[PDB]
Amino acid sequence: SLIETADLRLLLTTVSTEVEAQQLAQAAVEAGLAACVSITPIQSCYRWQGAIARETEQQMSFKTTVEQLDALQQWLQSQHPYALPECLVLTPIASSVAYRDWLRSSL
Amino acid sequence: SLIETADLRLLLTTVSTEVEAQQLAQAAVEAGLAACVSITPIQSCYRWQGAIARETEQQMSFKTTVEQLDALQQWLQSQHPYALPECLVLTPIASSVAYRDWLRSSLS
Amino acid sequence: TDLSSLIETADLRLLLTTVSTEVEAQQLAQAAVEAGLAACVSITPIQSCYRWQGAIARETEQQMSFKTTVEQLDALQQWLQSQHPYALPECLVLTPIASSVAYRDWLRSSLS
Repeated sequence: SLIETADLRLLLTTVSTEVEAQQLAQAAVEAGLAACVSITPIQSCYRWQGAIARETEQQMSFKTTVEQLDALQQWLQSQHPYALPECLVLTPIASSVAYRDWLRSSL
Repeated sequence: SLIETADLRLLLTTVSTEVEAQQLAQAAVEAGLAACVSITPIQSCYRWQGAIARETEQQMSFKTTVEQLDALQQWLQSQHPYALPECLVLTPIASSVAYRDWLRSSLS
Repeated sequence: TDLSSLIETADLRLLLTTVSTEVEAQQLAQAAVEAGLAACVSITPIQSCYRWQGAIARETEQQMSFKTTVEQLDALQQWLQSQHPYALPECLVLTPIASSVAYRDWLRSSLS
């Protein structure tokens, strides 16, 4: 059954290469910063240093808790300190009982 | 025109194969439980069976109403190939008048 | 660091829509950034399933995500109505509840 959730978080960030995204995903799950991470290839168009840049990137979605969110975000940045990556956080408003428990238990 | 919305829902889950995702998408729409379903190939990383898994999967996003959400999650749980399905629901805070109307009308 | 710091945000918006082809998505993304209506637009290929004319349709499409502010959202949407290839576009808006300080600043500055 669905249950209201206010403690789960989805952190959305991007990295340039598939290799980095795979490495970051595995390491974040190993460190207990995220329970699950998805990687999706994307094209991004954005304003950069005055110009319009178009680039192939990897969109990452980290499934975590509010308790781990700050630490996860800091940690990701430490992995590419030269970068200014996307960093957006969503709050799911429901989940299943079982999926929320799994996610919490994972961390 | 943009309108504020409180009644629309996106339910996210994943399945293993494109075939599975297609069949599940079509059955949800035929059941009147979602107006539209998108499928996107992803790679997933999570801890399972004492190991770190990396699997190719299909991300699904079901577009529905709050009225249909419970019935959709129930039906998913019965039909879903995974022993623990992903289940995350987001609430859009705005849509267009036309698009909201289309979504709700599709689930009459 | 502003790169290392989350902050609570109520002013950012993600507008989600779809278009038929990669070419249309690339043109629309570029035009949107040039207009200053979005700071960043991402494009992802998807398949969509929905009922059309009474029957189930499956279509390949491009999912677009436009990163913008609440101040530009109304104009972005109005602009998309005029420029969008479909006569009834997908339009779903989400509100991120946090961001990094650096990303929020980059975003708001891009649309200033």
